[PDB]
Amino acid sequence: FPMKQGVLTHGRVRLLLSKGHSCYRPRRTGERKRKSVRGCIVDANLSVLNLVIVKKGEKDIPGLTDTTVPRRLGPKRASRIRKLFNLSKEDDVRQYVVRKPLNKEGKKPRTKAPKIQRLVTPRVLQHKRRRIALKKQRTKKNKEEAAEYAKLLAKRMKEAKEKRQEQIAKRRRLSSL
Amino acid sequence: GISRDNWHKRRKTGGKRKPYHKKRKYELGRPAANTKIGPRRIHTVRVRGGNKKYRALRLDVGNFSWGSECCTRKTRIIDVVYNASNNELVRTKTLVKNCIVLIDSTPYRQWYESHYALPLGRKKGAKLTPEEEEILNKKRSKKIQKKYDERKKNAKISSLLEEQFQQGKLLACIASRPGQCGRADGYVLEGKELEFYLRKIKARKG
Amino acid sequence: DIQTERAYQKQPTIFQNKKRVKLPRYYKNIGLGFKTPKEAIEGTYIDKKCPFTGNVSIRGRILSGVVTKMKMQRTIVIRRDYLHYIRKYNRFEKRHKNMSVHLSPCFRDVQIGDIVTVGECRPLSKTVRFNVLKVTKAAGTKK
Amino acid sequence: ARGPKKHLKRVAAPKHWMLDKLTGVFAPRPSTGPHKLRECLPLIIFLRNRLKYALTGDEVKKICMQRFIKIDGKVRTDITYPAGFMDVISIDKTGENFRLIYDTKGRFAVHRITPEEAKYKLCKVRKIFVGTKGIPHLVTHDARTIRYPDPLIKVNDTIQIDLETGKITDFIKFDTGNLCMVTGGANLGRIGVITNRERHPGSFDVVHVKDANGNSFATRLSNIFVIGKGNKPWISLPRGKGIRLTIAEERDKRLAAKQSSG
RNA sequence: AAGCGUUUACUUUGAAAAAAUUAGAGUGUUCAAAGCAGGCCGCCUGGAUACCGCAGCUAGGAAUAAUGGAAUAGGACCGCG
RNA sequence: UACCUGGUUGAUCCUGCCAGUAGCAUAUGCUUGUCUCAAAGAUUAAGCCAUGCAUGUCUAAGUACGCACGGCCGGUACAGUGAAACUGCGAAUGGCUCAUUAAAUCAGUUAUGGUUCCUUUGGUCGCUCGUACUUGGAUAACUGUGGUAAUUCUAGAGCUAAUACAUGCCGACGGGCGCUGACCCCCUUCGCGGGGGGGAUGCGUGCAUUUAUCAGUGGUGACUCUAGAUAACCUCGGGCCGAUCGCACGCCCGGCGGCGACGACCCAUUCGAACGUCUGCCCUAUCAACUUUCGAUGGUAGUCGCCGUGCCUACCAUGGUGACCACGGGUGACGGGGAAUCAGGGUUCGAUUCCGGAGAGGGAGCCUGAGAAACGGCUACCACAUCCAAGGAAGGCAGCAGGCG
RNA sequence: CCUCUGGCAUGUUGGAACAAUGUAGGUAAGGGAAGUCGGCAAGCCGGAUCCGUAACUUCGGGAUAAGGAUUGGCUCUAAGG
Ligand SMILES: [Mg+2]
Ligand SMILES: [Mg+2]
Ligand SMILES: [Mg+2]
Ligand SMILES: [Mg+2]
Ligand SMILES: [Mg+2]
Ligand SMILES: [Mg+2]
Ligand SMILES: [Mg+2]
Ligand SMILES: [Mg+2]
Ligand SMILES: [Mg+2]
Ligand SMILES: [Mg+2]
Ligand SMILES: [Mg+2]
Ligand SMILES: [Mg+2]
Ligand SMILES: [Mg+2]
Ligand SMILES: [Mg+2]
Ligand SMILES: [Mg+2]
Ligand SMILES: [Mg+2]
Ligand SMILES: [Mg+2]
Ligand SMILES: [Mg+2]
Ligand SMILES: [Mg+2]
Ligand SMILES: [Mg+2]
Ligand SMILES: [Mg+2]
Ligand SMILES: [Mg+2]
Ligand SMILES: [Mg+2]
Ligand SMILES: [Mg+2]
Ligand SMILES: [Mg+2]
Repeated sequence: FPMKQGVLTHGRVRLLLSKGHSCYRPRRTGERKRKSVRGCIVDANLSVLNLVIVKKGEKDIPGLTDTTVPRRLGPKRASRIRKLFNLSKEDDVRQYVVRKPLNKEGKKPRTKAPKIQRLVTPRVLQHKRRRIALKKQRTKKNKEEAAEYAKLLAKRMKEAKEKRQEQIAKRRRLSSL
Repeated sequence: GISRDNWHKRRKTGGKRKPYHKKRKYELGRPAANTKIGPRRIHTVRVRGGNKKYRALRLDVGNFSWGSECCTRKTRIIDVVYNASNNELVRTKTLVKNCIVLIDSTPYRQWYESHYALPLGRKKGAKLTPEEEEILNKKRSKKIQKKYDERKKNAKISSLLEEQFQQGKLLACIASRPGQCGRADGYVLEGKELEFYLRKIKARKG
Repeated sequence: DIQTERAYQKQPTIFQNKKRVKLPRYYKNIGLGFKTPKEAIEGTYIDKKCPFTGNVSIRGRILSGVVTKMKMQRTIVIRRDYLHYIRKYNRFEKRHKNMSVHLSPCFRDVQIGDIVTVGECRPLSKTVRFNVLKVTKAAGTKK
Repeated sequence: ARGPKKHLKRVAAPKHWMLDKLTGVFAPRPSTGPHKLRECLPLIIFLRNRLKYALTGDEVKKICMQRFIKIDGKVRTDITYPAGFMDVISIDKTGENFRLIYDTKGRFAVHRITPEEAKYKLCKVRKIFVGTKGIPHLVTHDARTIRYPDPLIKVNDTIQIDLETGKITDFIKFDTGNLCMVTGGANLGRIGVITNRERHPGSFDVVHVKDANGNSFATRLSNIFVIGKGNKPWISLPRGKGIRLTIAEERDKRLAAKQSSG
């Protein structure tokens, strides 16, 4: 059973674990589960124990510190490639994306590159221009339809006031009667 | 869990209805907010339909309206003085709908002296040397002095309200539901309602 | 008179503390040709559950029952009667239903044994769903 | 049922779809849309069982997602779309335009129209709303909530809608003498002039309608759809022209037709 | 034309009333139980109608059976102050 | 098809039952050549279940650096299929069963003016007046060390994206509208005064939310409706005002552009749901009084809930139902559309293919989600039961097959 | 049971030890009448408030039946003139 950070025994204990807890992968959404984890205090009753060296000593151990493992993937976000290769705001990123070499038996050697996500490209600029054109034509058609309704209401209200005008004229005729 | 059921209780005749289904989810109850006075702490609750509710737990300020002269201000709440529901809601200081609180009269005094330029509160003998009330009350032009003179005939206040202003704190009644909406909105008690609740607080003191 | 409860008993809509220098009463018509009574306008009571001066809508069914008991406060019990037809025998049964209806204090003098029109509203209590809409006196009983 | 239901049995389907008893356990459940569950006719029912352009639901899917059919001036790609009353289902390759009206019986009819008629259709207003800046809103029977309408158009009228702009052109006020379609109930599919309006406060109001051949009949307001000023409609009427001649007259008119054809 | 008109019960009509079932219309599944199809040298068509108790809604009828009015005139009607 | 016959007597006429007669199911016996349809572990045991299956899902349009395949035209990213994995949606439908439940479920009828509603469809999405040529940092798949008798168990180390999760602006946009108003000017008076215009500066100024005040565009039979004005608020467990995606690719003189996808406040609409209104059900009195401060019936004021309401709490009132059968008990009781028998009457059945309900061994509690008190989801307790190294882990056929009883 | 007024010097002796056996109080783990003629003796329960109370019966009782819960201090609130 795995040890778990922040449980503060030396033995084993059972917990409800959720999404975002350690030592548990939920299958369906919102699922919780009883799992039995181990205390975070170390004692002699451990099968395997994980150690992470943070400070380099004097000696070059042939197990760990001699062989550098190269990091497998290169940065994909344009912002992180700007941070990695210290780009300015103006200069391009596309020549400074790391591409990876590819070689095995039989087939041709290749070089492969990631899709650079979130860069300023003309399709993004076209989308941004398109919805702001949608906004200005929404205000346009609102102005149009409101003015058209104002004209139609002015028509109907002058009709109603002239009809009630001849009705008030009939009232004055009956009062003169 | 805690439920709101008509099926769990007796008929009109007094007979016992036997349940045919479980406690459904939609017949739901929840623990009370029991909103106190303190530095504000509002929890959100997920609601039927994916909505949300804002339970106050501690709540220091609230937006109270002074209805006769139409000014509402965010105002700090100091005490709960009366509750028609229960006296323990007065004792353990609890904000519910239609509970009666005390709130400090300082924003209403600021608005009143800004609007009419007359002293309200002000036990006479004290005078503010930092001159802010002086530039509030003075310095009007000749064109606008008759405007303020036209206002100050409609600037007389009730004597009970003027006592509460000299006290520095006035009675309000809460009208929002602070366990439901989140706010402590209400209105200043005036007139017949005011002297009714003053008679109730005087009868409580004795 | 009024103000016999713990809280202040007031009609919610009308604001009574506008500054001066009597109290305006809120009322309405409930419709369906039911003429709102005179005591609902010259009245000094307030009522949350009055059909004329309160926040209830009369909607749906319009029934009529017979007042039997007026012991509950602001509400009474009417007794409806009807003939139920069994189909084997070609006869009727006298059955009855006792429902509790809300009696506003605008209808002042009501005795037992007079036919009362009620109207369906929102559920006002556990067993009350009807307001009293108009009252007619009994057979004679004008003394 | 712990939520919304998604199926429909073949037996419990509304009968005017005229689905056979034997070939299926399920009927096609109409998707939610601008018409009610029992008032609409699904587009799979319109193609497969009646026009027979398709044979099964897979061919219905192929027709509907080659982007061919264009209902109410717009292409819908779902099989079970609800096509209801007065809807214009247009097919572009055959050049064939269909308007959805009930015939003399309760069922819907294949009703071929011209493109000049298919450019518009007609809608009963259900409610007038006032929106967030004093903006008059008109709501139709197919939920077309066009706003700023003509302030003479009120609650129970009908309007003519140009589909390309999606906007009103003219209207018919609900008044006596106007023709009306009965869109529901036992009188489903009749055509006649409104001869009387009976008001009822609280309950639903009824209307006496006198048809083309004298036979008057009453129907409540919610089932009534006015179709034109006076004695003439604004749409083209189907075969039969909304009479419901009796079963004896149906009998002898088919008997005389078969006797005359031979 | 709109509104009001002792109240019911009863009777009549109209609405509203899921299909499948039952009765039942059409229709040579080779007949039938069935099914909603089919028929003509592309066209012509059907997939009806009835019943749906009780209760509630509507509009006519007033015979039968209840129910009321004016009797310490707090009665109608016409007006008056 | 509105039907009778034998039987008490030595014989008769009767009341009268027993028995014959005819269907419709359930089992069973004996028999069974053709063909069309067709019920089927409901009755006792809603008793127990080995094994297998029964819910997953990718488009041109969210994420693709697994050479897992593949094109050469590269050097100004990304051809295109694409396993996996993250994300979104479904998994609350369907299927099965009848144990519960007797004004309950359910049927007809109404109401929501007393509420919620994913999706669909239609509206709205420069309305506010105060780095945007695109912001941040995680994480899975991948790689590499492992642990455990064992599971759809997972730890530690490295990398790396978003339509996952956060942050957050320019534009429109120059002013209108209110308040504030220094000051300016005109008329008139002995003059104060009176009467009238113009206006520096500052504050606020959208929709939703919450509260209070005023007036009475569009409605309804009827609002405390809808809309308008004012005054403040706008929840840090934060309501909107797009930091997205794909096809064709153009036009001004770098800027304007077409057609769609996806996403969201609010409003209608749809599928509903849930509480209500009125009327309706089998037997039993060897069940005649029941309910009631341990809510029973109301009133008031609140809490909770989506809303109405004793739903719950506090304070008061002493009510509420019953011979018109309440209350209690039984049911070999799910209700109903219907089925069988039938002259007219009725009588019995309805576990069962359609509608509604309830339930997944028994009860209870709950996460997520629009919708679950969900069980082919979790959390316990009881009963039953599988594997084990004895420390632990996993279960729910009243789904389809099938097995036991 | 403790104290005030009033009374007294522990009841016909004092001192030093603290052994057995006593007389008179107590306490006991685990069991709980196996002891004994026999639960002898000791022990349990115990007041009050709020509930709840059976067989039987002379209808009066049984009945404080049996069986439960609560109880202190303090700070308040309500009601009873
Ligand atoms: Mg009979
Ligand atoms: Mg289901
Ligand atoms: Mg039917
Ligand atoms: Mg004999
Ligand atoms: Mg013999
Ligand atoms: Mg026999
Ligand atoms: Mg043969
Ligand atoms: Mg079984
Ligand atoms: Mg049973
Ligand atoms: Mg049963
Ligand atoms: Mg059944
Ligand atoms: Mg059974
Ligand atoms: Mg369930
Ligand atoms: Mg089982
Ligand atoms: Mg299930
Ligand atoms: Mg469950
Ligand atoms: Mg299962
Ligand atoms: Mg002594
Ligand atoms: Mg002595
Ligand atoms: Mg002595
Ligand atoms: Mg002992
Ligand atoms: Mg002991
Ligand atoms: Mg012995
Ligand atoms: Mg003894
Ligand atoms: Mg005894």
